[PDB]
Amino acid sequence: LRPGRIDRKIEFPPPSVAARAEILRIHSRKMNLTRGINLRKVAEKMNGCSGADVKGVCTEAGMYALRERRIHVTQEDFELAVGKVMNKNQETAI
Amino acid sequence: RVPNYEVSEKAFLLTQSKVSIEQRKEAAEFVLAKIKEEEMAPYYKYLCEEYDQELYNELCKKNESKIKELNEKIQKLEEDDEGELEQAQAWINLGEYYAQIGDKDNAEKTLGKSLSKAISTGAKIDVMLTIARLGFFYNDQLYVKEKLEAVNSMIEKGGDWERRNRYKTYYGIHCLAVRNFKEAAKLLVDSLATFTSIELTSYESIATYASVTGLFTLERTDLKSKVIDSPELLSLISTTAALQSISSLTISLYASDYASYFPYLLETYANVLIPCKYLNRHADFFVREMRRKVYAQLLESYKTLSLKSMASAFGVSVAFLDNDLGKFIPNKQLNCVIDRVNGIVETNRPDNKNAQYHLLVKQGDGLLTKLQKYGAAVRLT
Amino acid sequence: GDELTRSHFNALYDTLLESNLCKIIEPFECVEISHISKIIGLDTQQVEGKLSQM
Amino acid sequence: SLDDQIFVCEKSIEFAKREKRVFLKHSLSIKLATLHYQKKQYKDSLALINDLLREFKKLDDKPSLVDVHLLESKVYHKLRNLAKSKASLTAARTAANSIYCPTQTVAE
Amino acid sequence: TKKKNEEINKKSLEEDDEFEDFPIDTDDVEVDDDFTNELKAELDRYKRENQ
Repeated sequence: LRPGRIDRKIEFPPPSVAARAEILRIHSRKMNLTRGINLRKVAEKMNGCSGADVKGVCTEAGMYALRERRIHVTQEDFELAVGKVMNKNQETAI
Repeated sequence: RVPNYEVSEKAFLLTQSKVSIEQRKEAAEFVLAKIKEEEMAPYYKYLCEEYDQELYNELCKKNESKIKELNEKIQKLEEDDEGELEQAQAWINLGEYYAQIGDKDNAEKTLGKSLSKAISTGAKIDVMLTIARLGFFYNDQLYVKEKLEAVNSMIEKGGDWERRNRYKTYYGIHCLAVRNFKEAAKLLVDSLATFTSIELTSYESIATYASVTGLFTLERTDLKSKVIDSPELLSLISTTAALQSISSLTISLYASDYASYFPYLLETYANVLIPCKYLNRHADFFVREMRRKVYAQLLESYKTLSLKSMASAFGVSVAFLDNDLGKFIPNKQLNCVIDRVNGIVETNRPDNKNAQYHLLVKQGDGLLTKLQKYGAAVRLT
Repeated sequence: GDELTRSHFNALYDTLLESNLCKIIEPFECVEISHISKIIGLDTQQVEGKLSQM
Repeated sequence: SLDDQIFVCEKSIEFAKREKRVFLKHSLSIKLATLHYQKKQYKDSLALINDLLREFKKLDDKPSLVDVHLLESKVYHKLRNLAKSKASLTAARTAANSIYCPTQTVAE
Repeated sequence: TKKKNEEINKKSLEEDDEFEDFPIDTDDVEVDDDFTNELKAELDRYKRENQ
């Protein structure tokens, strides 16, 4: 922590809401397409602090759809996925 | 795209004289308006024999209107700057019209140009499928087959999950179309679970097909789980007539009603197997199996039966039953004989040691011939 | 009047039938179906048909 | 009986969506699905819920719309698909996470 | 190119091919039992009623 001894220091900001949307997009393609495009709806709702939070939505969305055996990823699936994740984060960070 | 199948299915009932004259002419009323409306003369020429020149002036007008519209539209959108995408969409649009009049020849051309141009990867997969749809319209089995390979070539490169759902249903129809039902029953019931429809034949069709194919292929225990206790089929109830007839035949077999079983076979043949174009081919093939099945179960349960007990349960006479039984016995799926003299039906049903011996030795003969075949050539060389 | 009652009572029939049956076929081989029908208490014909399912 | 119930429901619903505003309206559609159910018209009842459902998810936060979700389960119970009686029981539960519901809503 | 002497000479003794002479001159076995069944059912039913 003498300066120019570690010659570069790099901070990564906490993600932007646009930055978030790009992460959300690509993992959804791996699953099945979000019907009625609700990829935006998540980003409008909250900005994550990390890419892990984003991943958590994905896994969960695909989990309600799994149970059902209906590959479709519906608005109903996304809405559950988000709130469930959102609670969890708050109960650690209070 | 959508109407092309609607027409032909109606037209089929008009074609056949097997159908009742009342039903025939119901179909005649319905189809006639749409011939004129969707301008269906190239396809209609075949069927008309097979069962106005205004239709044509209309064709040619339409041909030219629709033909010209679309032509100069592209001439417009070559100019207007976006060389990959807007020509592509305009070329698709020519093909939309071709597909409308049921001329597949001209469809292929315009959608060819569409493909050349490099556009959205999803879009291409949609086009390939549309060409495979035209194989169902003509109901040429050979047309559907070749095309569905091109679709399967691009699906997994595309890694589209969405149009991957469509693949199932289309490939259902190829295996349905063909005799071999072993691949068909699996495919068509999976598509009741996941339906994605973008310009696609009704959901009703899928129900009708699952039920038949369920019956033919599956054993007793798996029939209950997958067909009888299907939630979709039950939730949709029996609404349509075609669906209704097959449902009654299914319940009775499982509830082991024997009296109404044989009347439902007659019913199913009148109202399910013959209206369908794809399972018209397999009407004979389906029934022969199902009559063997009621018996095959019954003989499992009984060392001996009388002729009168066997016959009477079903509601057919002793003379009729005896005759039907000698037809089925040399295929060796019933493994029983009829003692004329004692009047009993004795059941051989061998699952002895000697039985299992036969099955492995027939596999070994197949391997024996091949060894000789490869060896003898290669030694001479 | 009770649909739910009627369904489980269809099942009961079969389960308690089995419990009876497992006892019956142990000390017998080639027992007359007339004799079996007395033990269970069911009709002769009715016995026949149920076993065909079992 | 049959006659009186259906006609009464018709006249009342019509009066109450062209005079009275959208609030009252979506309520009488719940009643109507319930009242169809008792006649054994279940196709009718399921389509009533479909008419509502999307526009009233937006609005779901009410105990009266928790009941829409309870009712859906029952529709699917009697048509004998227990995949989707199961699913809508779940739906009800999410909107009924607060356990502070009417005693009658809890009992159901 | 090695078998070719032999295959052509062999063929000559059959003479021609038969296969193209043929058009110039001129439920694999079973029959669909639904038709039969139809008739029979009617016939049963009568006797059954009057029994």
